[PDB]
Parts: sequence; C-alpha cells; structure tokens
Amino acid sequence: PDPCSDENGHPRRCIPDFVNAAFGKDVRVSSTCGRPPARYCVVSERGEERLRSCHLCNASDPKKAHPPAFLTDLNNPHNLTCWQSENYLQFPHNVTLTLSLGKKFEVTYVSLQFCSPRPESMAIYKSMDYGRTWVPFQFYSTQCRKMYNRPHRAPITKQNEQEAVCTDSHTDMRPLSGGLIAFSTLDGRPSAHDFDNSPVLQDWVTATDIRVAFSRLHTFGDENEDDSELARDSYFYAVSDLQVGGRCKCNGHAARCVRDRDDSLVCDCRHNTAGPECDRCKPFHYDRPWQRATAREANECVACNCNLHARRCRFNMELYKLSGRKSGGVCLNCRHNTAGRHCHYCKEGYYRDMGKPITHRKACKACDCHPVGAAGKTCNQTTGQCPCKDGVTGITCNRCAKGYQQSRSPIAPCIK
Amino acid sequence: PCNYHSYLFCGLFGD
Amino acid sequence: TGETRVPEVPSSLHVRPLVTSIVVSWTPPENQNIVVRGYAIGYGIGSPHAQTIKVDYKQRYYTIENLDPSSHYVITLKAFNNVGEGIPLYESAVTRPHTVPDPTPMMPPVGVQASILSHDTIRITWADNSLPTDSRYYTVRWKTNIPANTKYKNANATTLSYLVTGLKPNTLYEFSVMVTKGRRSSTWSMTAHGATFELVPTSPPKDVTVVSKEGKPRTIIVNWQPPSEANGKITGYIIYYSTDVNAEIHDWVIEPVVGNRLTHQIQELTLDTPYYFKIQARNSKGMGPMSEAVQFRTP
Ligand SMILES: O=S(=O)(O)OC[C@H]1O[C@@](COS(=O)(=O)O)(O[C@H]2O[C@H](COS(=O)(=O)O)[C@@H](OS(=O)(=O)O)[C@H](OS(=O)(=O)O)[C@H]2OS(=O)(=O)O)[C@@H](OS(=O)(=O)O)[C@@H]1OS(=O)(=O)O
Ligand SMILES: O=S(=O)(O)OC[C@H]1O[C@@](COS(=O)(=O)O)(O[C@H]2O[C@H](COS(=O)(=O)O)[C@@H](OS(=O)(=O)O)[C@H](OS(=O)(=O)O)[C@H]2OS(=O)(=O)O)[C@@H](OS(=O)(=O)O)[C@@H]1OS(=O)(=O)O
Ligand SMILES: O=S(=O)(O)OC[C@H]1O[C@@](COS(=O)(=O)O)(O[C@H]2O[C@H](COS(=O)(=O)O)[C@@H](OS(=O)(=O)O)[C@H](OS(=O)(=O)O)[C@H]2OS(=O)(=O)O)[C@@H](OS(=O)(=O)O)[C@@H]1OS(=O)(=O)O
Ligand SMILES: O=S(=O)(O)OC[C@H]1O[C@@](COS(=O)(=O)O)(O[C@H]2O[C@H](COS(=O)(=O)O)[C@@H](OS(=O)(=O)O)[C@H](OS(=O)(=O)O)[C@H]2OS(=O)(=O)O)[C@@H](OS(=O)(=O)O)[C@@H]1OS(=O)(=O)O
Ligand SMILES: *[C@@H]1O[C@H](CO)[C@@H](O)[C@H](O)[C@H]1NC(C)=O
Ligand SMILES: *[C@@H]1O[C@H](CO)[C@@H](O)[C@H](O)[C@H]1NC(C)=O
Ligand SMILES: *[C@@H]1O[C@H](CO)[C@@H](O)[C@H](O)[C@H]1NC(C)=O
Ligand SMILES: *[C@@H]1O[C@H](CO)[C@@H](O)[C@H](O)[C@H]1NC(C)=O
Ligand SMILES: [Ca+2]
Repeated sequence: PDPCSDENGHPRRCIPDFVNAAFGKDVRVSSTCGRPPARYCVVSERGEERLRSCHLCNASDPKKAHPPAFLTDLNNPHNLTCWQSENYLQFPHNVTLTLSLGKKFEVTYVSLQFCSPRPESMAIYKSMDYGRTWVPFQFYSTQCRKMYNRPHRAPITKQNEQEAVCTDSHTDMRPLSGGLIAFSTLDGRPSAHDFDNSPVLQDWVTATDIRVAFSRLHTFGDENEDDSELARDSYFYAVSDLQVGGRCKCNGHAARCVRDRDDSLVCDCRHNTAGPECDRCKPFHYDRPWQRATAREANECVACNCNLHARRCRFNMELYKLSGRKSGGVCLNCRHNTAGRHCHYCKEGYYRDMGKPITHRKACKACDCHPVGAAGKTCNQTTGQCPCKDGVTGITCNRCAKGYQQSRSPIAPCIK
Repeated sequence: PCNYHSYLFCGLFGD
Repeated sequence: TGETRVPEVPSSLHVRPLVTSIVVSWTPPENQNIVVRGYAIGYGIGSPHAQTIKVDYKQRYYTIENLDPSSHYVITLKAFNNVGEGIPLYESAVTRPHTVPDPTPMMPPVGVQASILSHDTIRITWADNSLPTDSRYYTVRWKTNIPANTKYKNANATTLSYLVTGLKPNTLYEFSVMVTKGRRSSTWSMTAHGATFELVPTSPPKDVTVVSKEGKPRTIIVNWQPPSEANGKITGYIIYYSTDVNAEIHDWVIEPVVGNRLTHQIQELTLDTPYYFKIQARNSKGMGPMSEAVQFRTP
C-alpha cells in the first residue's frame, strides 16, 4: 500500500500529490466593498460602443457581498463568485492579497482569474521564512522600468534563475472580464530540464507564503472629467479564482503532509529521516551525509551499527573520506568494555567469549594479566592469552615454566 | 614461473 | 437524480507520460446521491489552464494527444453536471523526449600502424576497404596515461595518414582512427600502440632533502626524488658534495649511484663544515641538468 516501498520492499523516491495549496485557505486583503456600502459599475464592450451597468456592494447581504473568502472558494463557471476591492484605489495606492500556507511548498504555478479587467501593474511575492521578509517572484506591467525597476521583456539568465522577471504579457485590458494571469515558476529557466540535480531552482520554487500586489489599474482616462463619481466607481480589482499549485516540499522522502500535535503542517518523513521538510536525518542514522532523493537513486538515510553496545552514533567526515564515500558513522561511548568505530571488538585488556555472540552483554570477558608475570595488559582476543615474559606457561601469565624458579627481578620473573 | 612459489601490513595516512 | 448540490471531488487520478501524449486514468467520486454528467480534463505546461477537454460520465480513461517533447504538464480532473463543475483533482507529468533513430554505422579503418619517427613525432597510417569523390574525412585520437584522467587529443585528416606532434619522450601512446561521412559515421578502429623515443633529460631532480642521522652523527643521509622531465628509463644518479659552492664541478667530488635506489649513505664527513648538495639524473641519450644547492651545517 505504501508508495515509499518497492515491489520487493526496497526504498524509492516519495513525492506528495499535486495540490492547489490556496484552496479553502483564509486570504488577508487590504480592501473590500460594503463597509460602508458603496456603488460599483460593470463596463461591457460590444462592437465600437461601451456600456455600463451599476450595482451595489453590501457586505451584510450574502448575495451582494464580495468577501476575501470568494477567492479561495470552489470555482464554478455556472455560478462565479469573486472578491471586490474598494472603488478607485489607483496608483500610488495599492491592493494586496497575502496567503499563508504555513509550510515549505515547491510551487509550480500561481494563477488569478479576474472578474474586472486585469491590472496594468501586478506583482507576485514569496516568503522563505513564515512572513518576515519578502522576495519578488514575478512582475507584470506595461512599463517594467518606471513601475517595478526591472527590464521589460528580459530573457531568463543562466547566471541568476533565482531572480524575478518582468513582462508586458497577460497585462492587456481585453478581456474586460474573465482575464487570466498564470505564473509558471520554472518557465524559461535554462536549467529547469535538470531540476532534480539543480538546487538553485529547487530553492526558487520554495515558498511558505504568497503575496500578490495590484499596483496600477487600467483606465480609459474619463476619471478626470466633469463627473468624477460615475467614472471612478467603474474602476476596481476583482478576482474569482486564486490557485497556488505545487507539491509539499519533502525532499523526496514523504508521500503526504500531516498536521502534528501542535496543529502544524509537516511531512510524514520516510527512508529513516526527520524534519519539517525531511531536510535532516533521524537519530542513530548518521552513517551517510544527508542527500535529497532523485528519480534513479532513493538516497535513503543509512542506519548506524554499534552491535547493541551504544545508543548514540556520530558522523565523521574524515572516516567517510577514508572509506571512499561509503560509510562514516562512528559509535559514541561504547558500553560492555568494547572499542572501535562500529563497536565490533573488545577494548585493550579484554577478550571475546566465543560461547556467546557479539550482540550479547557478556561478549567481552576480563583479561586478568598478572602485573609481574605478563609483559603487557592487552591480550589475544580469540583465545585469551596474556603476553608472557620468560616463556611463562600460565593462561594469565601466573605460573613459571618447567625447570624455571620464581625470581626477585621485575625484568626476569622466572629463572632456569 | 614468475609467482611467489604470513602477510605483514604497512599503513600511512594524514592528520 | 440529484442536482441540488455541486458534484463531489473524484476518488483517483493517474497519468502516464509518453513522447507526445499523456495517458490519463480516473475513478468517479464515492458519493452517488449527486448525479454526474461527465469529466473535464484540464491540461497545459506549468498551469492546467491552457486547454480543456470535456467527456461523458461513462469514460474512465483518456490519452491527451499533440504535446511538446520534454515539457512539464499539469493535468486537472473535474466532475461536472447541470448545476456546475466540482472540486478538482490535480497531477503533473514530464513528457518523454523525442528520440531520433540512429543511422547504420560505416566500416572502421583497417591496417592501423604506428611508425615512431622522433621523441615528439609518430606518423599514423590507415587503410579503407570501402574505397574502390566523397566528402568523408578521417579523425585521429591519442592519449597517454600520465597525467591521470586526461582526455584523447583529436585531429582531422583528409588523407590516409597523419603526423602526430607535441608528444613527451619515452611514453606509451594509444592511437585509433574513425571515418565521418555525415549523419552516418563509423566507430574507432583497432587500437595501435606507439611508444616515443628516449631523450636527454631537460629537468633536474626535485625535493632535495638532507638530514642528520640519529645514531652515528658523522654519517648524514641525502634524499632525492626523480625529476618530472625524466625523458626515459633512469639508469643512475650522480650526487655532488663540497664545502664551497663558487668552485666548479671539477673541484666537487663525484659520488654516482644506481637508478633503482633513491637513497645513499655518506660516511666520513668533516666536523664544523657547511655542506652543499647537487643531484643529477642519468639516461641512455645523455645527462640531466644541474640543480640548486642546499644549506646544511655539521656541529
Ligand atoms: O433593473 S432591475 O429590475 O434588474 O433592478 C435591480 C434588481 O434586479 C435584481 C432582480 O432581478 S429582476 O427581478 O429581474 O429585477 O437583479 C439581480 O438578479 C437578476 C436575476 O433575477 S432574479 O430575480 O434575482 O432571479 C440578475 O440578472 S441576470 O444576470 O441573471 O440576467 C441581475 O444581474 S444584472 O443586474 O443583470 O447584472 C442581478 O442584479 S444585481 O447584480 O444584483 O445588481 C435584483 O438583485 S438581486 O437582489 O441580487 O436578485 C435587484 O434588486 S435589488 O433590490 O437592488 O437587490
Ligand atoms: O521607451 S521607454 O521610455 O520605456 O524607455 C526605453 C528604454 O529601454 C531601453 C533598454 O531598457 S533597459 O535595457 O531595460 O534599461 O531600450 C533599449 O534596450 C531595449 C532592449 O534591448 S534589446 O535590443 O531588445 O536586447 C530595446 O528594446 S527591444 O528592441 O529589444 O525591444 C531598445 O530598442 S527599441 O527602442 O525597442 O527598438 C533599446 O533602445 S536603443 O536601440 O538602445 O536605443 C533603453 O534604451 S537605451 O538606454 O538606449 O539602451 C531605454 O532607457 S532610457 O533610459 O530611456 O534610455
Ligand atoms: O573535482 S572532483 O571530481 O574530484 O570532485 C570534487 C568536488 O566535490 C566537492 C563538492 O561536491 S559534492 O560532494 O557533490 O557536494 O567536494 C566534496 O566532495 C569530494 C568528493 O569527491 S570524489 O571524487 O568523489 O572523491 C571530496 O573529496 S575527497 O575527499 O573524497 O577526495 C571533498 O573533500 S575536500 O574539500 O577535498 O576535502 C568534498 O568537500 S567538502 O566535504 O564538501 O568540503 C567540491 O568541493 S567544494 O566546492 O569545496 O564543495 C569539489 O569541486 S572542485 O571543483 O574539485 O573544487
Ligand atoms: O507499456 S509496456 O507494455 O511497454 O510496459 C512498460 C511498463 O514498464 C514501465 C515501468 O517499469 S518498472 O518501474 O521497471 O517496473 O517502464 C519504465 O521502466 C523503467 C523503470 O525502471 S525502474 O526500476 O522503476 O527505475 C524506465 O526505463 S529505464 O530508464 O530504466 O530504461 C522507464 O521509467 S522512467 O523514464 O525512469 O520513469 C520506463 O520505461 S519506458 O522507458 O520505455 O518503458 C512503465 O512505464 S512508465 O509508466 O512510464 O513508468 C510501464 O508500465 S505500464 O503499466 O505498462 O504502464
Ligand atoms: C444593505 O445596506 C444597508 C445600508 O444602510 C443596510 O442597512 C442593510 O442592512 C444591508 N442589507 C442587508 C440585507 O443587510
Ligand atoms: C452563487 O453565487 C453567489 C454570488 O453572490 C453566491 O452568493 C452564492 O453563494 C454562490 N453559490 C454557490 C453554491 O457557490
Ligand atoms: C503597496 O503599498 C504599501 C503601503 O500601503 C507599501 O508598503 C508597498 O511597498 C506598496 N507596494 C507593493 C508592491 O506592495
Ligand atoms: C573535425 O571537423 C569537424 C567538422 O568540421 C569539427 O566538428 C571537429 O571539431 C574537427 N576537429 C578537429 C580537431 O579539427
Ligand atoms: Ca470563486
């Protein structure tokens, strides 16, 4: 049943399903009609003539209101529902929409379906932190230079793909209703084809919050005429559908994002990993340095082996380098009188008991080498023989050999 | 013909 | 049956990307109380908004045709009735690149022979059985194992022979040739090995280290390494040692050794005298150049 497990049961890359992260989520907007209730006018073009139909926006009445909840609700072509900004909030004044996902998402697109005509100037912003600092994502304007201080129709540079680009595309006043602006995060980016191996673009698609700012709106130039009321009431920002598409950032180690004990969206990490985005590795699995999963290689986090003598292991870069990029996990504070990186042998002054396996508690017996008999403390690990001096027959160098008598000298314990 | 007819180890690694 | 509400979100969605098409498969929603008239497939690069295909409720699978080769499409599935369109189900896929069928290769050149002329020049001669007009050109490649992880040097030739220049002396090289007519081209010919002629060394021995031996201070060991430009098989080494540097080679005592050994113990050395050292390499063609003297005093 598990997508992380293969047909035999081997590890494989895990990707969460493609979702519209915006759907059903609360969006904070700067303006909404109805408080106090004001009149708005819908403009419609047919042939060479323009027609205007004026309606009222009442926040209290459900059929007359246009709340920010109408951006994120289900989009129905038969019954469209759009949010509407306050009348005539033209440049310098702007209308912004902040969306908080509350987790790192690998954004593929950011789309907006408009009820009113598309803006003359719009910008998409993202947040790496959970709303502290903002970095631009994409700009849309007639004058990229004068409005957003970016080159107009700039081609995507290989040198900086992590930079927001400005275009005059999708800014046209026509269609006056139903206009769409869909931003493709990996569009035109030269190394987008090799995304799995490109961390530069992997960071570019990452966002925790999305902010869309409407800076300048399209106008006919009739607002400055004798009658300002009728004209200024027919210019506003209205959006029916806001879609932020993309998968949950889990670095290829999770198939789904689940809400935890503190009601926070987190990846359900696999391949022996842990973290909100599976960026780090589960304790006692530091045998290999952390690496993001690819299509060909699963890049699972390798478990430590201490032969059940140590509870904590640490990663050594030098040992990983000396192993030829194979393993670098060294066990910490080896118990039951054992030593070594993988805690596989008995420490100096101890020997292995052959009757019981290495995983057992009593795997290493004490090597009781005589202080005057034996030369050294460290003995034979497989047989349990102390390094005897003057050919001592003792197992722990305790008894003199045949014909040999015990001596007063500490250098020569037995004399023939 | 050209072949040999206990092995001792020697190691060297930097700090 | 039930048109009082908008259809429920579909249960499953599965894509299968091909070279120019995407096989889409789905399953209707779990709830049957709300009637469903059909399915709406929404595809496109980056966003699913590009194009929309509406199908009947009976349909369970659909292959999206006429697509770009290596593009990343986002497919969206909606369940629709008379009241409207339901909650969408999203999935993304990257189409497989357009594979071009490879041409049937040509016959490679035969009779490839390496003829060593000098220490830096080897001429390569090859034949062609295909030749009984054409604009076919031959390509030559060569590589030495030192330095490590180096690549083959390529050179184009229109005639049946090529003169290789800029080679190192006394070093084994591998040679092979290929024929290229156009989109059709033959693989590399049988590897022919050519070893360059030996030459007089052009570089002196590097890393000259002199140190006082612990035990018998009257004896001091000299350590040297072979030079980079050996230009052949080294047969011997000449060590020079004297108290004065300004004096010519004729004044300095000659101490030659064997080539297979890079160490030599010097016995009976004078006390409170500053010793200077110079080492040279021996070859079949000539002798290695002189090296810079090193300072070492005795107590
Ligand atoms: O000039 S009017 O007679 O249209 O005066 C405005 C009031 O008309 C409504 C009700 O329609 S009416 O009975 O024909 O007058 O208009 C609004 O609703 C209709 C649909 O009719 S229905 O009776 O509610 O079922 C919409 O028409 S249509 O788009 O379906 O063709 C109107 O849309 S529009 O003005 O043509 O763009 C719609 O008008 S509005 O967007 O609300 O302004 C009443 O509105 S209602 O309460 O929402 O139904 C108006 O009365 S009100 O007291 O000002 O609210
Ligand atoms: O018309 S505006 O008042 O909006 O100002 C025009 C400014 O655009 C430039 C370049 O802007 S910027 O590089 O982004 O700062 O026009 C010049 O560059 C663009 C882009 O270059 S390129 O050749 O396309 O790669 C050219 O546009 S385009 O042809 O590519 O579409 C301009 O050529 S053209 O007028 O469109 O035919 C090009 O103008 S020019 O041939 O260099 O004269 C700036 O011009 S520039 O400073 O002379 O390079 C203008 O900025 S300025 O401060 O008003 O000078
Ligand atoms: O040029 S090489 O093909 O030999 O590769 C060396 C480049 O690898 C980096 C980073 O690449 S990464 O590992 O993919 O993130 O350095 C690091 O990796 C190598 C492994 O190379 S190997 O051929 O597989 O063995 C380590 O070298 S080694 O100890 O295994 O010989 C590096 O160790 S060290 O810096 O030499 O001490 C290791 O560096 S580090 O632990 O990340 O610091 C690149 O180095 S980097 O730019 O400093 O990160 C190497 O690129 S380079 O252009 O050769 O400088
Ligand atoms: O339609 S067919 O009758 O021709 O059947 C083809 C089915 O085989 C797959 C899956 O094979 S499997 O995952 O090995 O079980 O084809 C793919 O086969 C391997 C994947 O191997 S791997 O071990 O999972 O890595 C890949 O080829 S290769 O690159 O290793 O040479 C291809 O997948 S991928 O491009 O890496 O994603 C793919 O081969 S295809 O190149 O010609 O065959 C299934 O294709 S798939 O849906 O695209 O993954 C086919 O399954 S199906 O049920 O018939 O649809
Ligand atoms: C419509 O607006 C008026 C403004 O005075 C308000 O009193 C009224 O309650 C609103 N309509 C509804 C149904 O709430
Ligand atoms: C239909 O559209 C109107 C627009 O004001 C909205 O009040 C209503 O809730 C919509 N109904 C559904 C089911 O979306
Ligand atoms: C929008 O207006 C606010 C002030 O209301 C300002 O801080 C911001 O810089 C303006 N521009 C954008 C693109 O948000
Ligand atoms: C050989 O000729 C081809 C075609 O002109 C060219 O692509 C290639 O680089 C040439 N190689 C050399 C070393 O001249
Ligand atoms: Ca809506």
